[PDB]
Amino acid sequence: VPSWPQILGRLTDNRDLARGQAAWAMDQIMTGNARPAQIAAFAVAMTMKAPTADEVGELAGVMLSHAHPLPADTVPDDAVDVVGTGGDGVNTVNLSTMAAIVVAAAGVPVVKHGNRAALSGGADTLEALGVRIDLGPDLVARSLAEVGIGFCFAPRFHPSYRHAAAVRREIGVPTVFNLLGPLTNPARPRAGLIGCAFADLAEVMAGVFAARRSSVLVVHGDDGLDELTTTTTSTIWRVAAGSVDKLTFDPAGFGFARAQLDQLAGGDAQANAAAVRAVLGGARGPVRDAVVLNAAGAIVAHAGLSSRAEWLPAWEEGLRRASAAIDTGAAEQLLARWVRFGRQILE
Amino acid sequence: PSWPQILGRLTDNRDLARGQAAWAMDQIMTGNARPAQIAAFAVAMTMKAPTADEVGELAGVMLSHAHPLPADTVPDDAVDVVGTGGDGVNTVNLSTMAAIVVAAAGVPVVKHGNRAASSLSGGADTLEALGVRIDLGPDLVARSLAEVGIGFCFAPRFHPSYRHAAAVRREIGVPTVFNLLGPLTNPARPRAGLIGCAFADLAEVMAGVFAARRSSVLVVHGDDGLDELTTTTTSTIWRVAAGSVDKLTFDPAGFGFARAQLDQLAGGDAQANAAAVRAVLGGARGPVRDAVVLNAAGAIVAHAGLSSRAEWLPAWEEGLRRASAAIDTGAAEQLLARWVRFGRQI
Ligand SMILES: O=P(O)(O)OC[C@H]1O[C@H](OP(=O)(O)OP(=O)(O)O)[C@H](O)[C@@H]1O
Ligand SMILES: O=P(O)(O)OC[C@H]1O[C@H](OP(=O)(O)OP(=O)(O)O)[C@H](O)[C@@H]1O
Ligand SMILES: Nc1c(F)cccc1C(=O)O
Ligand SMILES: Nc1c(F)cccc1C(=O)O
Ligand SMILES: [Mg+2]
Ligand SMILES: [Mg+2]
Ligand SMILES: [Mg+2]
Ligand SMILES: [Mg+2]
Repeated sequence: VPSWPQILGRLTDNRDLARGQAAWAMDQIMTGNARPAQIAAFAVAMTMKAPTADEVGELAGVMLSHAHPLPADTVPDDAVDVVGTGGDGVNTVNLSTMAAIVVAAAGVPVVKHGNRAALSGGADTLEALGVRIDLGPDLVARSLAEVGIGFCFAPRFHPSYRHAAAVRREIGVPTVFNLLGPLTNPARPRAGLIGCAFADLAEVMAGVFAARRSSVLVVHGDDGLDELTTTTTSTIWRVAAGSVDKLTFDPAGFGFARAQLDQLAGGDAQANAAAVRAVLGGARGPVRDAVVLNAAGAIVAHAGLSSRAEWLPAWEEGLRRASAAIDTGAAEQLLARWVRFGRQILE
Repeated sequence: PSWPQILGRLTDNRDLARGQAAWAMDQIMTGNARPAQIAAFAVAMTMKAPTADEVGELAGVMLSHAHPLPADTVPDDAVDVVGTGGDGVNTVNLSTMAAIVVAAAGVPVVKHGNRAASSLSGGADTLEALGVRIDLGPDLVARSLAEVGIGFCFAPRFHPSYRHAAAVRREIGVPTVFNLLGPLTNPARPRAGLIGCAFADLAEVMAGVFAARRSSVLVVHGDDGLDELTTTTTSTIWRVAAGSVDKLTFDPAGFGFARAQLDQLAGGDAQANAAAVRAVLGGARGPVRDAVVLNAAGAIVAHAGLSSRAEWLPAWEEGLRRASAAIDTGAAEQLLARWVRFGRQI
């Protein structure tokens, strides 16, 4: 007998939902049948109760069922995502976006799910670099084939999420909905480096990826970043073979100096675009270090699709590959090809 | 102050800073809060567990927007008999019947009330079915009180600015902190009350709110879940007076009441619950009468806590004698007839 009073009452009683209940709520939300008050009540109550992997998997699966897919056979079986929840409140340079370009230039297909900022988000910085972010399925697929990277603009691919997105903006507070972006990449890559700004939810995210048998590293810098940080240690939930394994990660062990958080600070889209250019041009410093680290992490997750290689050697090769992709010019070249691809669409 | 700040604080499981609940409630009451913001606030405050101070801000803000009764029309010793509802049992209208009995005993009653939310017939629905006019404005409620000894303030008529919150309450269905506010926002502001709370955890908070007012109240929760003094088992009573609270366990067997079953108090539609009122006021004996008498006496005890040095036990004994006598002498039946007549001569 599924209804808002039943489901909200259950959450306010601090109980886990029965199977199917989160799915019912999400189909109400995605069909436009949930009133803004019902959407908001649900988002908040799920959050304060503490969502489970099963519940979030129901939310994400329903949401994915409403998303526009890419055309059949256009996403390589070994594509990776590099993306985070955002909401770390630190306003850094676009680490996930830089790492994605490096990863793709290392020869790993990247299909990025992303969006604007909620100063300058991945999407905004890409636009300032000349990249066309609002392409439909056919052209993302083409971009992926021809350039080795594509970008799925969330509003383009998840039109039915617009009711939920407006509630999110109205209430402001982070909720369980902040987890859905990384879990609803419409290209469904099976590997990724996934940042989570909320330490208490990284494990849940990992659990959802583990139920899908994805090869993923869910990461949270112990300084609060939804990225692998160089300012201190990070916690990594390693997902492979459908099991989650919690780990502490210290970059110092690979020879990385401790950086300060303000060394990674970003600005507007133009500032962040120049930061991307600096790093791809091979400039040394904390930003490159951070990009290389996150790129290596994605490469490590990609490796887990076809092996269970030892952790430390996987990382060493990951960092080497990331570093080479920059220093051979491959990463700077890939960004140029990507811009060129978007400019060809007109004719 | 902002919604992101206040909501973040609540989702972090922190009590709000002084003034923040008031800011939120005033946004809600002025129509400046989006329905999503109203719902988030209501749910987050509920799951955090509201404090007495926070609820006092909510109710106090809500009262600042209400229509008052005209000056000098509510006696100093008027009493309310009302609860949160939401007890899920769909009993007969015990508070409403108790209110009639209390007025018939000679205690001024200004009842706050509203239609049913989850039950089949709320107090207002039942009063309407009895022929009492529930839709009177401040002036005529004050007249009812002077001329009949009882008045009824219908929440939608006295709290028009609460309409945005009320609608969100309906849309989400789940009980929230807002369900506490009815009993705390009687627009006539009576200083005494028998106030039922269906939520064991929140009764204490409601008592706290009354403690900070100039009030003599019994906040009551039946240990079977009723938002009334129950006859099926003990009740917890938060006795409020002089700015403090005395929590105690109350057992009506001490006054010779037989233990009843919950099903014996079950109500039906407005016509059914109206028939139950007429039966009780006509002298019919049984579990329902017993519960009405018990709650009427509770109200009379709260009233005595205003200007009477009577101690707890003697007060109860007197309250029970008065409540029973109001029924048996026909006074309560007569008062209801008078209340209906009053309404028809307008
Ligand atoms: O505005 P916020 O809520 O803080 O989120 C900042 C960014 O983090 C996420 O992107 P992603 O990880 O793809 O991009 P980035 O790390 O390259 O910025 C999100 O889609 C935003 O672009
Ligand atoms: O439908 P529910 O949410 O359970 O509410 C039942 C009733 O409880 C409250 O009234 P009150 O204590 O005045 O009425 P009573 O005579 O029914 O006790 C409320 O105003 C409802 O009328
Ligand atoms: N942010 C959005 C999204 F992620 C999906 C669909 C719509 C929106 C939106 O802001 O309208
Ligand atoms: N229940 C209401 C109330 F208590 C105040 C204002 C409006 C309503 C309503 O039911 O719409
Ligand atoms: Mg990121
Ligand atoms: Mg980030
Ligand atoms: Mg009642
Ligand atoms: Mg009741």
